[PDB]
Amino acid sequence: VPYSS
Amino acid sequence: NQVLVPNLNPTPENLEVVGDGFKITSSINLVGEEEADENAVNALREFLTANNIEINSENDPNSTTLIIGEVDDDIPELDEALNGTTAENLKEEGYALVSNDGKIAIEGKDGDGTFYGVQTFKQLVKESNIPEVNITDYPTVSARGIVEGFYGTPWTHQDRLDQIKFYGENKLNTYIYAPKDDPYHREKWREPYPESEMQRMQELINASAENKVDFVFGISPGIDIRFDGDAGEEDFNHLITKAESLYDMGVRSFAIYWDNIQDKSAAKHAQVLNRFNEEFVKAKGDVKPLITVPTEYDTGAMVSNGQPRAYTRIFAETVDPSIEVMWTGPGVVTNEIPLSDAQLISGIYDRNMAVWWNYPVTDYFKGKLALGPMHGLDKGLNQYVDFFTVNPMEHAELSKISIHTAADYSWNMDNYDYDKAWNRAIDMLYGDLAEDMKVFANHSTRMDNKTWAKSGREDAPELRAKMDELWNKLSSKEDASALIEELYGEFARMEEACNNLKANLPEVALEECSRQLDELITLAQGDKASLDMIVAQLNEDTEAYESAKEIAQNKLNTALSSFAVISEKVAQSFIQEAL
Ligand SMILES: *[C@@H]1O[C@H](CO)[C@@H](O)[C@H](O)[C@H]1NC(C)=O
Repeated sequence: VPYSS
Repeated sequence: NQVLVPNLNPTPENLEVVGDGFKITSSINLVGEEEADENAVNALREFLTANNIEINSENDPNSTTLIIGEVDDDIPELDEALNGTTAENLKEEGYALVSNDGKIAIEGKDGDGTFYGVQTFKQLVKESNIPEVNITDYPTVSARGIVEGFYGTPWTHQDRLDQIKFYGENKLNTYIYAPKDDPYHREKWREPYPESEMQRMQELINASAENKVDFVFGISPGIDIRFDGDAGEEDFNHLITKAESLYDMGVRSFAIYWDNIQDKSAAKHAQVLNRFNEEFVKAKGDVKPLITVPTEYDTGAMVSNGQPRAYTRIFAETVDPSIEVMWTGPGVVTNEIPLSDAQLISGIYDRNMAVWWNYPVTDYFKGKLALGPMHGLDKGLNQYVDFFTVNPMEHAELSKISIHTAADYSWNMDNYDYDKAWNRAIDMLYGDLAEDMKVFANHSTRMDNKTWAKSGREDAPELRAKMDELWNKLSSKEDASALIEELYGEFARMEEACNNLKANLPEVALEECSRQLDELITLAQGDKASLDMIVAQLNEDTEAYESAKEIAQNKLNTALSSFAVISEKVAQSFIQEAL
């Protein structure tokens, strides 16, 4: 996943 | 007659107008340049050359005189020019600046300070006119700047060099190199940069030093690092080798990052950090405190019922007090860092914290531009925070708006007015196009992915207020035609500004926001049809209503399938409300 989740 | 003080960024702590101002002569006497900071003098030399001001070979008493130096230089002619004002008692990076009676004196508390005195000087001068002022100035937060730590296409070499100039000019002193998708940063952290990347790093390090920016070389080995036995040695030695080859090009700040990884071995993370701090940072002697970010790095992930989670407690217990520790606030991307959240986290860590502020980063919602000011960060934050960095967009140019305000907030924290800062950011950056850029940008300040990520000033709040008022007036049947006309004007204006931006923005800005310019023009047209709907319903003209309804649905349909996202809760939502 290309973000912070 | 008089010369006004122009827009300055950051806001100097103390500034007094002491005279009418004066015009600086064709050529000036420069004094102190031999002992003064090499970078301050070069900065000053470039500005003089760019503005056709020559430096005299031999003192001419009929010419402006500019004296420059640090406290720790023995230059009496400078102390005479400051007229009893001094940088001696200021914190590091502070400076004094005085222009009166045809003399400009700049005295830095240190070299960084002298460079910053030159920056302010540069902002004060317009067409050779300078006001006469007495300034003493210094930063609230001692580390201020940017972490390039987003997911997505890293900034280019040309982007970074231009950013570093921009930081220098706005007294930001920190740039952390940590892009998630640089393979040698993270995915393949063990591997050396190739010769040519090393040459690009060298240029970056040089430009950083030139602009008084601490280039921080980050590394994120948490994906697959081994902590125990011979594998632990070997993997630790890979950190040392990597850091050493950046030390060897001139890097003096380092960061080891543990965010967004499956392994939650707190003690082992903190042990890697401490070992590196002893064997590298302290051994070298001229290296700045080590920076880190723990695997739990927002309050929600760090704290449970006022009391730290297992990871955090162990990390904090072990991580050496000298190490800088970053956290993002109450969430990864959140409205606020209240003073009490800082107090809480600084409590657990028992040190002043560092903020990794995830705005204007947009890697989690790429269709929207985050173009607002620093917003929601408490003005007393300096009490628990001594290190402040923003995470910008993968779009370097338009990040400049938000970063400009970051410079103001971290330099002079308690004076910070987000709306005034935001206006100043756009005025200073956009020149002739400022007023239009404000119209557009004003719709693109709020970030909301509808789940975990929410931050930023609300989109065009004054316009929402008018929209809200209109619905109230219609449902309580009051005469709305004054509001209606006012609203036609705003929507027309959005369209006109956006069409002017499209025609006139230089390529470097235009290629970052052209899709969102089309989006807002579309929505403005749908808001206009939305009003035509309101009017037709009032006038009982079904023909004209069905016709405006179709148009309004056609604009909304375009916007909903756009990649571009803008003004969701204002321009967009107005069409939805009217439908
Ligand atoms: C997670 O959050 C942001 C937003 O997606 C991301 O850019 C960053 O790399 C991650 N880490 C931290 C510490 O915010």
